[PDB]
Amino acid sequence: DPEVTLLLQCPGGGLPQEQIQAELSPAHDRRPLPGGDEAITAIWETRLKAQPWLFDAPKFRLHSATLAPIGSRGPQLLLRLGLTSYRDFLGTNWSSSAAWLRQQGATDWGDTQAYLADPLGVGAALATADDFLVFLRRSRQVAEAPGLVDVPGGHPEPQDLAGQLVVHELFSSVLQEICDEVNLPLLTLSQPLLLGIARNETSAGRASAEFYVQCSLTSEQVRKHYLSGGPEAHESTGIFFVETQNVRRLPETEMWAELCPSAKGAIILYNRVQGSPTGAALGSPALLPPL
Ligand SMILES: Cc1sc2ncnc(N(C)C)c2c1C
Repeated sequence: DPEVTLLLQCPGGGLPQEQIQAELSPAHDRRPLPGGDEAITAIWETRLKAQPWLFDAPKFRLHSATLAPIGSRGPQLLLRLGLTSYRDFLGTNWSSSAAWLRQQGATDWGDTQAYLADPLGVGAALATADDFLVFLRRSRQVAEAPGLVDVPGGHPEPQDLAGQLVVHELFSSVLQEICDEVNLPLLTLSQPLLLGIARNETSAGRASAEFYVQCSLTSEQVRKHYLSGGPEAHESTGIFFVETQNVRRLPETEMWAELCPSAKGAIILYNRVQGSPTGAALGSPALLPPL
């Protein structure tokens, strides 16, 4: 799977909000482009003159994520974050010259990402009460990954002492994206656990935080809620469910070639962090069949 790389695998089956610190600093921002940020302004002007209803929005930038020594007390993860925008993304990661910017960043800064917007995404492995994961079909008319399978998620917009409010907005945003797109009541959802961070090598290395969320509704009840919104209540064109039993071998199925990179990252992290048992009971051959 060359189109996805794991930047972080969380310990303990995944980290709760109270175990994560953020450092939000202009030191974590994108570097100005070698020939100046005028190249970004030119791309944006061209795009607005074709689609004048488009609007910019601020985004969090991922710089890096450092895990504490395993089994330690105190905070277990430090997220180093900067600020970026939808405009900066379109002028860098989604530029035809994104690979040239990666080579230039390695040369100038020893950092393939130094000249890239790298907005932070969020995604969920969302499990039902009857042990299925939730999948969504992307419209064939959108610019990114048209017609591919996705999981719930989005790119959160900004509004340890500004730190804790930023971690709160990251965890909040994955629940809000489930309520907005799947049409589920907030009180049916567990507090999220962070599973890890995956990079999309087809989008010049932009990263998504991948979370596990449990719903108290069955697959049948989730479907009813999604469909009862009607076609204008969701960006996706359909919903479907795979038993958690069968998610274990999803990379060996024909579904795998239809999954967008960030959904592949969610499923790899679910399998490594929530699946893959370590104890004698769940690891016994009848409960963990070989092959
Ligand atoms: C990585 C991001 S941030 C962002 N903000 C607003 N719209 C977007 N779309 C739908 C193109 C994006 C994408 C793909």
